Amino acid sequence: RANREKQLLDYRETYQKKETQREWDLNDPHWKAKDLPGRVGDNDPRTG
Amino acid sequence: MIYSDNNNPREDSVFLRVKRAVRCGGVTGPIQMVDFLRDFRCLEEEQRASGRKGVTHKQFVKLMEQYGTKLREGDAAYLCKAFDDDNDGYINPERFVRHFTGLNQRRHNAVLRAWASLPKDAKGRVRRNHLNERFSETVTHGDVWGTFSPTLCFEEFLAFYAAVSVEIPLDEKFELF
Amino acid sequence: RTIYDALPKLPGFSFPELNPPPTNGIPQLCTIRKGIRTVFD
Amino acid sequence: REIVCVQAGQCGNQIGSKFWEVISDEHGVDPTGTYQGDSDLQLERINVYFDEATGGRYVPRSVLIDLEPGTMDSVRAGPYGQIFRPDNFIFGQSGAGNNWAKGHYTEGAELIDSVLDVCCKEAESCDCLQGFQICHSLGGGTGSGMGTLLISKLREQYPDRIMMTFSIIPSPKVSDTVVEPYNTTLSVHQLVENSDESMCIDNEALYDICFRTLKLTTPTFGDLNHLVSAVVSGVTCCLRFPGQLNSDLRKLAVNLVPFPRLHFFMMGFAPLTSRGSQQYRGLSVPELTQQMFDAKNMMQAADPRHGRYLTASALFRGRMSTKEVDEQMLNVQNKNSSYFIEWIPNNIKSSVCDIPPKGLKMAVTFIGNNTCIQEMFRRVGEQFTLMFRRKAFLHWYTGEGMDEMEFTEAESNMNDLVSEYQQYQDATIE
Amino acid sequence: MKNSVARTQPVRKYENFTLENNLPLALGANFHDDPICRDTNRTSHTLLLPRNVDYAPHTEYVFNGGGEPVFDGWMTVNFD
Amino acid sequence: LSQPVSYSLLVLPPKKELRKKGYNMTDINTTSTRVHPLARWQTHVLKHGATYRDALDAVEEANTKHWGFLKARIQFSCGSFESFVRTNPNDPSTLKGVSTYDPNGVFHKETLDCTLKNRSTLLPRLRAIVDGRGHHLSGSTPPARSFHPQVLYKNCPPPVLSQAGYDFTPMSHNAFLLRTNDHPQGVRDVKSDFMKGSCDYRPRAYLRDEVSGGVNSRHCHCAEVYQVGDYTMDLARGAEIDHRNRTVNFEYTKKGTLKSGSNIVGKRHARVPRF
Amino acid sequence: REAICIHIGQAGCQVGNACWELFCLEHGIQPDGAMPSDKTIGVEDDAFNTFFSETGAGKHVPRAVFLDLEPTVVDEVRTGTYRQLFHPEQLISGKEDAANNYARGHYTIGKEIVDLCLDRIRKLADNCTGLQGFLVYHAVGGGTGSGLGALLLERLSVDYGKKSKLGYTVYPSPQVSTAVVEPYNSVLSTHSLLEHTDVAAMLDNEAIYDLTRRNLDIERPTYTNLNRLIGQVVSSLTASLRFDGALNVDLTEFQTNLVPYPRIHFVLTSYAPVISAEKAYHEQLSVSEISNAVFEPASMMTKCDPRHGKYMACCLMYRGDVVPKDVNAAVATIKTKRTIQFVDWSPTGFKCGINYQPPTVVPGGDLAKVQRAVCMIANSTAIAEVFARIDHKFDLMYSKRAFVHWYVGEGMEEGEFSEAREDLAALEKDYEEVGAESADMD
Amino acid sequence: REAICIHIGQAGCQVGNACWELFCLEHGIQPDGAMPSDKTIGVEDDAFNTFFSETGAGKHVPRAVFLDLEPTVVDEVRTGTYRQLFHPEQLISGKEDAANNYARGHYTIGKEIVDLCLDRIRKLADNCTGLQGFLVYHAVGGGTGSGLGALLLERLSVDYGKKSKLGYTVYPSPQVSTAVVEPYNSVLSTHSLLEHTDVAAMLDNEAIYDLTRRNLDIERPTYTNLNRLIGQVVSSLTASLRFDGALNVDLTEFQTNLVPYPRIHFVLTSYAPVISAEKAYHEQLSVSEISNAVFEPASMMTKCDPRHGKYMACCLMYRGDVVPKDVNAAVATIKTKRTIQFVDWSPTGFKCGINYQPPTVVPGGDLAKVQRAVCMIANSTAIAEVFARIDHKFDLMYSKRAFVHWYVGEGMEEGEFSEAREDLAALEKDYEEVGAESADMD
Ligand SMILES: Nc1nc2c(ncn2[C@@H]2O[C@H](COP(=O)(O)OP(=O)(O)OP(=O)(O)O)[C@@H](O)[C@H]2O)c(=O)[nH]1
Ligand SMILES: Nc1nc2c(ncn2[C@@H]2O[C@H](COP(=O)(O)OP(=O)(O)OP(=O)(O)O)[C@@H](O)[C@H]2O)c(=O)[nH]1
Ligand SMILES: Nc1nc2c(ncn2[C@@H]2O[C@H](COP(=O)(O)OP(=O)(O)O)[C@@H](O)[C@H]2O)c(=O)[nH]1
Ligand SMILES: [Mg+2]
Ligand SMILES: [Mg+2]
Ligand SMILES: [Zn+2]
Repeated sequence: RANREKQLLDYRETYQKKETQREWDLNDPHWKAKDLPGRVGDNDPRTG
Repeated sequence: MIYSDNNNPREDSVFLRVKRAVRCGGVTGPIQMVDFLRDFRCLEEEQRASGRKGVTHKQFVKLMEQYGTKLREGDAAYLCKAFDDDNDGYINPERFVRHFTGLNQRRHNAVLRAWASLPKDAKGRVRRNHLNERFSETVTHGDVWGTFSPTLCFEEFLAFYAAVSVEIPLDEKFELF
Repeated sequence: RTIYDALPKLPGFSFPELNPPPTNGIPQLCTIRKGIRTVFD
Repeated sequence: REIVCVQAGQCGNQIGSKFWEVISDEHGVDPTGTYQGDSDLQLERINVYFDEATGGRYVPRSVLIDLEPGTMDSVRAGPYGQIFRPDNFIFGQSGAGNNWAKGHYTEGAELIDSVLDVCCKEAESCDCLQGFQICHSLGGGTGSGMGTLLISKLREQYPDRIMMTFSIIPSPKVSDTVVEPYNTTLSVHQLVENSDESMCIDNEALYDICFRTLKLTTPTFGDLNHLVSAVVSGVTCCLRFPGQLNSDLRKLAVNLVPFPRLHFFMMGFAPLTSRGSQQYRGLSVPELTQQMFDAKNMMQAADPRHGRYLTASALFRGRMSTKEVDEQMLNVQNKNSSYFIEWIPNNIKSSVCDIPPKGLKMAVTFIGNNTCIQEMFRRVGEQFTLMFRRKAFLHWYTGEGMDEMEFTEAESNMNDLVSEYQQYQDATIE
Repeated sequence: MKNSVARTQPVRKYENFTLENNLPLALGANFHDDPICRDTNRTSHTLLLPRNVDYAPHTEYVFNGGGEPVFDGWMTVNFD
Repeated sequence: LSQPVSYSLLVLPPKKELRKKGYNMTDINTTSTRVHPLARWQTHVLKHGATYRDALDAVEEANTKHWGFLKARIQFSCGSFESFVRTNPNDPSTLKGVSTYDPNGVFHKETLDCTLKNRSTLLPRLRAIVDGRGHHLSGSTPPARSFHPQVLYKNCPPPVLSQAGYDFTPMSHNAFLLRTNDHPQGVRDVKSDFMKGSCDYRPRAYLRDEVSGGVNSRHCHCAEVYQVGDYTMDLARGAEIDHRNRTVNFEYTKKGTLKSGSNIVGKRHARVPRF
Repeated sequence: REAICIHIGQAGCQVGNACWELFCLEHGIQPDGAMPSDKTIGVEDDAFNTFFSETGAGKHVPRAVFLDLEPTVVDEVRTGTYRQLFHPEQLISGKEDAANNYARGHYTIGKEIVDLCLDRIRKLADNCTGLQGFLVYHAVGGGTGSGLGALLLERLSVDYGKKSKLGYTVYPSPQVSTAVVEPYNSVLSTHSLLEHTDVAAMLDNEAIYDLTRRNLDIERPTYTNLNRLIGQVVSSLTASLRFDGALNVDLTEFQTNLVPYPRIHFVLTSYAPVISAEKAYHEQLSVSEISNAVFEPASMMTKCDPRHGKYMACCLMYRGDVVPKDVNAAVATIKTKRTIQFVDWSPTGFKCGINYQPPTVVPGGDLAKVQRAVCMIANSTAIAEVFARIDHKFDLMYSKRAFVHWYVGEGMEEGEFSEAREDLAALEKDYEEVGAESADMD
Repeated sequence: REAICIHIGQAGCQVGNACWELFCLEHGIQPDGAMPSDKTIGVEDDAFNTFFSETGAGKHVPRAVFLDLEPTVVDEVRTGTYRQLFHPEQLISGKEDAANNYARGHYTIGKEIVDLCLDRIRKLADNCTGLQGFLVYHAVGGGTGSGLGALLLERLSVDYGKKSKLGYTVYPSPQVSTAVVEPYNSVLSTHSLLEHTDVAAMLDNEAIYDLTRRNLDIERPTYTNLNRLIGQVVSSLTASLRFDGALNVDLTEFQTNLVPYPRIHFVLTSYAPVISAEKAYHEQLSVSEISNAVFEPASMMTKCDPRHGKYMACCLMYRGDVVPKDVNAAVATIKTKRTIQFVDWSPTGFKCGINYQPPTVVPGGDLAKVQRAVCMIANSTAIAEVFARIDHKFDLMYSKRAFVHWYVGEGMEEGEFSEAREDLAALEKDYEEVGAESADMD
């Protein structure tokens, strides 16, 4: 029984990492650091 | 099932599918698993020789595809992040080896006892020719002799007998076997 | 045959997890069909 | 002298599986049905619980009934499940829902003819028929309704045999089902008329057995059902092995029941002891007798100190002298004389059987008839009156079709039973 | 207890015991109660913890003590 | 009420066989209750529609059927029976039965008064006081509605709500306040495992006004005195308890229903302040 | 053995997507409808049968219908990952929505689609041999969920008989809101739903958002998280049919234990080990701790406080490695508490169930992996506050006839407002009277 | 066996860091609570259980909550070295402080935060099987420590009832001072603490500064030194629960032996071998020397002189290599002294305890290593002088209502100042009356 729960802990530690979750792009800290402003310069392709 | 019961809590569904693919592909399945471990070791040795600290994600998924894993959308990145500890695009070898040859507590102790029974020499490593004649009439799974590269170490032993573990659904029967 | 089952059937001498079931499902070995009961194995 | 068993509902089928494991072990029957025993003494009375099939095989004289096959499919899939005759499984297509009226009136009457056909086929095959033995819970739905239906039909059809029941009854502290008082009251009303002798068990008492006496860290229902299978197989042991002072179910009934309504008994089994303690105490008849009367070892919540014993019976298994048995039963009656009804000169019957269960040097099973059982019925009647005044959940039962007069009759009859116990407790010679 | 299930009652030494050293239990000679003779002072709930056992079981228990001539005519006589 | 289910018969063997065995034809009449050594019991099953009348007719038919017959017994479904005997032996047409036995005669006779007392007590309580729709009858209306502050929290502290820890509408929290250490009458001391008994955690309001000086600060309003609606609740003024946290007094209505305790001490006549 | 799932409208289809994702992963059916390569006739493998049926070629297909009036969500299912799993006939879609009007769904648009739904359900029910109830997913706040859900439950109730109908229902949150007309639709839905459902389980998105903030560590949750929690609760309740256990519980047992009077069928639901992987390593998760968890109102998936009422019945489902003595000890400890109160006419307040299969873990999920869990559904008088708060908002709006011309134009008499409001007033009075102590009633 | 620790505000959390450092190092739990990769259990024995509980995987977690209204100190704990030891729920932090206002802590803000604290403490108390009291660390000079500590003790006293509550309290020093409004908060605290605490131990920083200058050799002490001394004292008092000994002392025995009348529960504390490493090798440290040391006022951790009053009861805890005959001879010699006086109604003035475990040595610490130590808590009438000086300073400020508008603005009636001042005046008269000789009253 003791080794059973130890292996369960191993599973939790290795497969359920925080960045693995599907909704990481919304709950990520530093999400405004990795993104770009609305317009960059005067030749920004994104500004249609 | 095997990844949902309390008896084997370390198992995961997608990694189970990967192991199923590498075992049932194609030389029987346990031989393929020993070969997979050997290729992983030689690849990491070559990378250490070059000057890079480990196998990357791209060649890892390339190796998986080479052994015939029909992956899906997002599972490759799932496994790459699962075995990346420092989060730097590299695969940890010890964690992958521990998970690849994983087994239950009872089965692991049975394998350890069996390994401790056989004699060794030099740096803890066995030879085929010394013991093939002694155990010829009692080894039903003759693939063990094919696993020998006439030498073999504990990691290949554990990988081989973890491969056959799926055929025996009872732990006691596995131990007696 | 083995030390795990070489004990008499008395209370306190049973160790259930030593013989864990490989599966937990319910088979359909007991059906009605159109009113004709089948206890097929 | 062969007994036919009936197992009804989830509790009954689960306890039955463990019972037939214990019996198959004692007679050395492999789960394939092949005899693998190690003494002729095992074979010469195998007929008592097994019927003889033609080749190398034995078949067990049991009828399995349930309203949904889930439990039956689990037991049939179990390690001993193959022994049971396929034709002996009787099932419907929808559950009892733990409701007495559904289990008794709608699916009960639908199945009961096929159950009676199987019971008659099994009974008329016997060369001489002993009583029936039934296991069921009283708090459930199909157990209570179909068990009491079948009991009533068998009492109409076999009034000269013995009717014996093992029954699970609601704990005083925690309920397993919300509607237990109705199902319990109606079932006890049916049983006190129909039954000859009935044993009652609280799961809470088995929990206290497990925690205090055996000190098990992680008990499972297999242990509780093993304790029950041990006592059930012990009461009949003298029927099926030689001994110095034979006994029989009818002789037990004749010595235990003073008046026909007073037929509810407590049970216990003695050589229960934790794995740590066995080094501290050798087996002997005084030790067995002391455990036998300790309320810690009794399988009901009521305690003997609030009532009096009318009668009791002890069945001993093992090689022992009659002098110690007789003198122990005398000493216990003399030392505790205030707890024994004084207008009966000797309350205890003893019986001795030579062959103990495997791996025990000696064993005894205890059956007791004590007036303290009236407090349990009083508690159930109180909870029934609390529910009925407010018509609690009543629309289910009334929607199936029952008249309320049934509820008032059953409550009144049970209340008269508690009063009758109270009057005989406080009776005097004058 | 609600701790890990792998714990077992510990092992204590209690050295300098007169009864183990071929000596009488004389007055004023109870050295095994001196705290300097113990190896630890940590109190452990032994009344709830189980004991440790190591053995090779028996694998089996005994309960019993161990323990053509057809006629087709042609009658022949032999005096053996 | 009950109906017959079977009739029992006691007969002697034929006259020639009785003479062959060697027993005397006469001297069968005696005042003792014992029977002849050669008399055998036999029983028969009546049909469903059988009554007392046709059962007695069958008994008379058996009486006139054959020689060697003086005993009869008619068994009912309630377990009782009555016997029929010949007033004059070896003479037909004098059959008359004077007996009536049931297994529950003395049993019911001896336990009579207690049974009537308990029956007179319990049966008035079983009368329904609620309509089948779950509604009270026209008589004995409750004095107040259920969800009122003093009715719902008569003997229980009201919840406290706060915004801490929540983003939307807040929710209250459970408390650790135990109940009185009361056990059912005649039940063994049951512990499935180690339970937290209520003998400890005895409230500090026990004997506060006697061994101590009582409340000496207004901080009792923070955790002990509550303003529920139009009344006041005090946790120190409830049902009396003993030194072991057990209820002392039990009260009943006219019809015999247990009445719960009340913590409501007083009514606050609140008025809006005006000039 | 079999149960049929009916998914209605937007919330019900998206929750259905999460449920069938979960049921596939728990049984092991691949997204292309295939058993894994290691399963054969070598061992007895039938547990799926409660939720799946197999074709003669051995493909699995699930016992469900998806109902919507707008195409977009079902077209997302048709174009998604599970395209090959579902039979195309099962995905039924209309042309245009019910525009938050109950009247439009019930009278104008659902009457056209309803006969196809009954024909599909009949075609499913003919391919069964032990159907034992319907599970229904819908929201009562929107037009098609309310109107077509009511109409379909009425038709099912006429065609079928003596069959249980269990609803999982998303009610309008007490201050979070999505549309102006929510009170009218919720009142008219609850009026139709009152007569034709056996037990109704209530969910509120505001409570599950609070639970995902409080228990999980998610700052910005979205509906997929909520739907995964709902899928876990439904899987826990239906696990008793599918796997071995000590005490099984058939769907008919819920109605017998939870409903004291035929109108009093609304129940609270909660789930214990809602916990993140990082918290899971700081704590043991024993039976008594999760049993204590299911009774806190912070664990509930509906925004109501049970301290403002009295419990009548509780049903506790344990799954995983649990021993009966611990279940008994836990329930006995709860009973001692003084802030938990039961009506005096319900002395035997508890029903128990014990199943051996622990909850399954989904690759992208946020719940930890745990060996045991407990789930609760309970009946309590506190629910009267939920109806009272909906009714106050209805009275406020109807006092000015704020929107009635829409409802009258799409085909409904104005009288139906007064009938429904009077029925809800009577339901409020039932909940007031039932909670009155018997000693005061004499 | 088990005890639960509650740490409130700044002093209580900072003293908690030193306490848990010591208890970890004394039992042997690693600062992160894990174990080496090859072991199956981190330690062989259960003795830790009084202060730690282990999960089934063997991680350790401690039985404590940390309560603060400002985040900064708890955020320091969250980012420090012991990050992995504590469960994150245990570390509770608000948004903004109680701003040195008792009224702000008690009425406005602590009233909001208190229910989370009670829920966490309940979750701890549910995971216990022989709880025998609460230990509380706080300062009465600041706003949140005073107001929330009082409010929480009141709620605890209602919910848990008879269970004992022992306080370690930092009172305002008699001439060192840190804030202007200290008298109001200390008076109102003492008013609440009188009804709702079983024993209260009082500490003053000025005494520990004097002790660290004379005995230790520290020119520039800081709060970490004082907190390590406090942690040592708490470890000495709780050692009787955790290790083998000749005469054990359960936490319930202190209240029975030390408190003669229900208001007379404030006790003085002192510790004997507070000594530096350079002095320790110049001197033997026998039992009689440290027993003589504990009665000198240079050893005390509160700035009061017991020669100006009378003792009612003394409790002497000895730990280490001590023999009972020497303890008896020492106590009889102490009893002989003429500057030590007992009230004539208390003839049997002493309680003794003797434990075998010597005090632990902390890697960064400043105390020497010693084989034995003794710790005393005692009840004496000299304590009346501390209250008289606080009350005089309160009277000086209150004569002009110098600051009252803050307290009235944060929610308190002006009447509460006058009420508390008469209660403390009555406590002064109680200490006058209890000290009157019986031979004088005839
Ligand atoms: N939990 C949960 N709630 C949802 C989901 N989708 C919508 N809701 C809620 O349900 C209500 C909206 O109901 P809808 O399902 O959009 O209404 P509808 O069934 O589409 O009705 P029509 O608009 O007429 O088509 C709002 O309270 C939403 O917050 C979902 O996927 N999960
Ligand atoms: N011995 C000791 N005293 C301290 C410590 N920290 C603060 N104090 C003293 O306690 C008093 C200040 O109380 P605080 O704890 O700062 O007050 P608070 O709990 O933060 O209350 P708020 O200011 O409203 O947040 C002063 O007398 C300080 O000298 C400490 O770590 N050790
Ligand atoms: N001792 C024991 N009690 C059981 C077992 N199975 C169920 N019970 C109890 O019996 C009651 C439930 O009755 P049940 O058998 O389900 O009634 P049914 O639905 O009519 O078959 C509850 O009190 C259960 O605790 C068992 O295997 N052993
Ligand atoms: Mg829509
Ligand atoms: Mg501060
Ligand atoms: Zn206060």
